[PDB]
Formats: sequence, C-alpha cells, structure tokens
Amino acid sequence: YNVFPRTLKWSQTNLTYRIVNYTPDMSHSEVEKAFRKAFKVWSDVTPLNFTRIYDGTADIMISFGTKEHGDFYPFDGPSGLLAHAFPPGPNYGGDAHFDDDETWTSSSKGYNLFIVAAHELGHSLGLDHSKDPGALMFPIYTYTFMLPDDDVQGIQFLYG
Ligand SMILES: O=C(CC1(S(=O)(=O)c2ccc(Oc3ccc(Cl)cc3)cc2)CCOCC1)NO
Ligand SMILES: [Ca+2]
Ligand SMILES: [Ca+2]
Ligand SMILES: [Zn+2]
Ligand SMILES: [Zn+2]
Repeated sequence: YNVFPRTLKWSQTNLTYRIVNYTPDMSHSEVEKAFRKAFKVWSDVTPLNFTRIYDGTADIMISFGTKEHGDFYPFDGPSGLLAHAFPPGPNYGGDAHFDDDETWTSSSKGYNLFIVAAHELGHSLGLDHSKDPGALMFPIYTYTFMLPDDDVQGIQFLYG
C-alpha cells in the first residue's frame, strides 16, 4: 500500500459525508445503498465513523459530474476516466467525483458504483494507489466482498 506525501489523514474519527447529486441511470435508493456499503468497508476495519448529512458542507462531498466540472481533473465522457477523489484536508479534501457519462449499475453489467466508490473512499481517507494487483487500491477496474489484506494494512497504518 501507499500513502500520500506527508501522510495525509483525518484528525477526527467522526466524519460526515453528503451525496450532493445522483446519477440518472440508478434510483436514488440504490445510489445511497452503494455508498452506505462503500463506507462500511472502511468503518469495519478502522475506528472511523461516518454520518450522512443532507445540508451544509460535509467532510466528504460526493458528486457526479461530466467533462469539465469545477476542478483540475475534467472527465472524458463514456469510459476512460471513471472517478477521482482528493486526500484528507480542508476545502475539497476528501471529496469524491464520479463521471456522470458512465453507465453506473448495482450489478456487473456496466461500471459497478459500489466498487468504484469503495476505491475512491480509500483515497478520501489517505490511501494512494497500491502496487499489489489484488488490492482494492490497485489502479485498474475489475469487479467480481472482503477488503484485501494490503488495503487493511494500509488503512490501519493510518488510523489503527
Ligand atoms: O485512479 C483513479 C483514476 C483512473 S480510473 O478513473 O480509471 C479508476 C477509478 C476507480 C477504480 O476502482 C477500482 C480499483 C480496483 C478494483 Cl479491484 C475495483 C475498482 C478503477 C479505475 C484513471 C487515471 O489513472 C488511474 C485510474 N482515481 O481513483
Ligand atoms: Ca469517463
Ligand atoms: Ca475535507
Ligand atoms: Zn472532479
Ligand atoms: Zn484511484
């Protein structure tokens, strides 16, 4: 596993997240279940706790956008770039963006939202990409859930 320069991590163990908008190809309920499961993957192995808020600014703002969407990481339409997230810190730190031009699903037909979200949240928590091919933080999409050992070691190094 790998961490970001200066080992970025959250100072508090009680973090908030907010789903700003939704993708059209999935019902609001399935999008919410996807993220709920994504956060659980990480809360189960760390002393971290996540609370979903609906108004205001949360520690982790989740949004869907297309092409140019407000930052220095524009999307590229169907396929290619799927999503990106920012490491722990103020402002957009911790935020996760998902390409709305993708066909997100709860199954395995298109790009599974849960698995991508789980990967992105790893970044939101302080983990950079891993060199271990079987790690969730490996930079390649492959959907077949139990968090691989490399990821557990990495996240527990930061918050354990
Ligand atoms: O790493 C990225 C972006 C890309 S990605 O958009 O293609 C991408 C995002 C999340 C992914 O998640 C998973 C990783 C591993 C497994 Cl097993 C499942 C999902 C995969 C690719 C594109 C640029 O180069 C690295 C990969 N940020 O998370
Ligand atoms: Ca894309
Ligand atoms: Ca933040
Ligand atoms: Zn973005
Ligand atoms: Zn990544």
